[PDB]
Formats: sequence, C-alpha cells, structure tokens
Amino acid sequence: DLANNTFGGSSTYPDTDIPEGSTVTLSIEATSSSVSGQGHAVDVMAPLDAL
Amino acid sequence: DTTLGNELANTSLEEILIQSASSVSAWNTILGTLASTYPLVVSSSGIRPAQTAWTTESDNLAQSGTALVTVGDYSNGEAEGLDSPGDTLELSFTPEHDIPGEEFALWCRIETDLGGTDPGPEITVTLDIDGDTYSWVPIGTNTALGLNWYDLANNTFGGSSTYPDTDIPEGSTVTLSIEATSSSVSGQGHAVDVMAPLDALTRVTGGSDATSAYTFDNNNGGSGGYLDGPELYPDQLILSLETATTRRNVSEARFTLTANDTSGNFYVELANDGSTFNRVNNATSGSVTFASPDTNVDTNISLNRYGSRSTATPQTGFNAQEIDNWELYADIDAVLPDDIGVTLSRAIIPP
Amino acid sequence: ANITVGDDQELTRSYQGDPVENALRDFAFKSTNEDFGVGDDLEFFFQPRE
Ligand SMILES: [K+]
Ligand SMILES: [K+]
Ligand SMILES: [Mg+2]
Ligand SMILES: [Mg+2]
Ligand SMILES: [Mg+2]
Ligand SMILES: [Mg+2]
Repeated sequence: DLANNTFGGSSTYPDTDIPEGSTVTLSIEATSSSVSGQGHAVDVMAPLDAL
Repeated sequence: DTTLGNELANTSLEEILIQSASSVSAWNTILGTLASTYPLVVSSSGIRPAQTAWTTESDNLAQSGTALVTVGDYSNGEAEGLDSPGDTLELSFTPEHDIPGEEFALWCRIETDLGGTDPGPEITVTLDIDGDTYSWVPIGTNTALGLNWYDLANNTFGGSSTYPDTDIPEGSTVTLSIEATSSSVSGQGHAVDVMAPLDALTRVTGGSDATSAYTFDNNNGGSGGYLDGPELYPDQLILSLETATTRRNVSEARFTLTANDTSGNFYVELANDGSTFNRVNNATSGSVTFASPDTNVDTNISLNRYGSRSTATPQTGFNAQEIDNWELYADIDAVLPDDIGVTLSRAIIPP
Repeated sequence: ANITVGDDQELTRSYQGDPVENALRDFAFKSTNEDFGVGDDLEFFFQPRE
C-alpha cells in the first residue's frame, strides 16, 4: 500500500476525501535514477477503498 | 410559617452562577472551538494538559539482543547498546490529541562506542500507526555521535531519509521500533540512554524547535543519576473560556475550582471590559472586584507542569494540573423592579 | 428627556424584524411596565406609569 505505508519516502497521502462522481487521475512517476536496470516493475495497480 | 416544610434546595439572590462545568459536555461548551491538534484532555475527572512527550528510560524499553551498557553519565547509569544487525528497541504510546506531522520529533540521547571515534551500525526507525508502517534511515553506516540529544525524525546524521511528516490521530496505538540494520565497527554499538517521541509544540510556543518548549539537559552529574530531560507535559496552556454573559452589570465575581495541584504559574484571570484581566494566583477560590460595573465576564486559566523528583527521568514536569468543578459566581441583581411597588425575584437552581 | 427607563438592562434578543410597537411593549414588560406612545408634540415618550 503506497497511500498509507512508506519506504524511505518523503511524504504520504494527506488523507483527503474523494467526492462521488469526481474524475480521479492517478500518476506514478519515477523521480530519480535507478541502481537496478529493471527498476520497480509494476505488475498490477489497485487504487481501492479499504472498507 | 417559620420555615419551609422539608426544604430540598436553597440558593442566593446576591450571587448568580453565570458559568459552570462539571462534566465532559459542559467543558466542551465553555472551552469553545478547540482544534483536535490542541494538547488538552477533556475527561470525567476534569480538563488536563495532554501527555506530549513519552520520555522512556533505557531499562524500560522492549529489548531484543541489545547490550547492557553501564556508564555513570548515562541516565539511570545505563543505556541500551545497538550492537549488531537485527537487534531492536521498541516503544508503545497512545497520543491523547492529534500530533501534526511537521511537529513530531524523536529525541534520543545517544552515544557511539562509549565516546570512541569508531562508527556504530546504520539505524532504521519504523513507526507503526494502527498497522500503517513508516520506515526511515536517520543514521548512516559511518557516523559517531557524542553524548547529546539528537532528533532522529527531522534530522539525519549520514542517513538517507527523515520522518515522512505524517499526522498521528488521537487514540492511535503508536509503536516505534529502532533497528540496527547493518554491522558494527564498534562492539558496544550506539548506546541509547533515553528515548523521547514528542510533539515539538511549535504551534503553541512560537520558537522553531522543541528546545523552546522542553528542557534537554545533558549532565546528570555522572554518578548513575537521573536527568531533568524532556518533561512529559507542555509547560503552560493559557485557556480562554467562552464569555460568561449577563443582562446586568457585574461589579465583582467569585470562582470555585477543584484541582490536583495549584503551584507554579497557576492562575485564574477575570475581566469586565474584555481586556483588563485581574489575576488570582495559586488558589482554587478567589474574589475579584472590577474597576467599574460592566456586563460580560471573560476568564483565562493557566494550567502547568508540576513536580520535582530524583528517582526517575524526567525529573521535572512529570505531572499536569487538572481542574474539574468550575464555578463562576457574580454579584448580579436577582431582586428587580417590576412595576409600581412590585419586585420580581429570579433565583436559579443549577441543573 | 422623555425617556425614563425604570429598570435599564441589556437586550439579549435581536429585535430585528418585530413591529416597533411590539418591541416597545416587550421592553416595557422587561422594565417597570412603562407607558409609551406619541405625544401631541409629535414627540415619543417612554416613562413610568401613573
Ligand atoms: K482534543
Ligand atoms: K413588568
Ligand atoms: Mg491514510
Ligand atoms: Mg545484539
Ligand atoms: Mg518533519
Ligand atoms: Mg539510561
């Protein structure tokens, strides 16, 4: 979970409400060079309500 | 008729109770709109400053694989040596207010290799809020710390990342674990003497750092002694109560209050004009005469740290002043002109 | 000079939509039951009864 956990990161989600019918865009972007050539491999992405 | 036949209750026409609190909902009403981030606790036992620092001694932390280090200038004469990979120290706390993310600080009193030149391991800190884990690396692989107070949240010492500035909600179970994540040059490791997760209180005290709000003394007298240290509670909260409103002039007022302590900077301040506050210091009862009769009464209350002790860290400010049964009585006309030769008397029995 | 309030007190209600007569009567009720009205001078008065 990227929204609520963090791993050596700088900031997490400011827990702000998503209104019904709002158009969410989610962008995951690399902002540094990578030590590995393979990088972070994203296999499946799930933004979800934890319920 | 000499007397009432079986009197139940009796109140004055000289004094009117203009404000009172004796329960959670009453206190919430008269404190006004306090933000969730404010370090005050409203309880069945009164209003009280919130625990703001969780200053924990070496011997009190949850141990795993860590070395028992004894030097006289460490608090309680002892510290925990993070000796080797995967050996850890854990601390639990529950904040009784919201800690804003920017304000969280992790003060450690920490020293490398009993003051030696040679590095301890790199240290990882994991913070757990109800299962949400935040991990950062404040100490690098190649660093030695002199015996001092260091913030492991907002500063790094050769490390790669800081605390991610997350807000901590009230009533969250907060677990903090410190882990040596690599090998040691120095066999005695980084010795941590006392751990202080604290709210820096920079919203309350306008200084840019926690040094402005807490003691951070660095000399226990070297005899296996205790340390003044970051006190558990905030220094002084000045609480502005909601205006006690009247239809008539208040000339003088009287207060009653129940407290656990009344020492130090404890005061109640009262005004008629909304600005000229008259102060009663270090008492649970008090009387104030206002310079001129005027309508509405404003109150300010000072709650403080208290206690001095020589058997544990911290030595100062390990207790907070709690107040409960607030009552404010004013000299107001309860017998009133009503018509030609008619008076009206308006006594009140409180709920 | 035509105003004599027998029990002067602060108003805790916003009378901000009431007919003036109804407001004045509420004031008289709160005070010492005063007479009010317009004299033949075309001047308003508010003063003790009898
Ligand atoms: K609160
Ligand atoms: K009347
Ligand atoms: Mg969240
Ligand atoms: Mg070990
Ligand atoms: Mg920060
Ligand atoms: Mg110690």
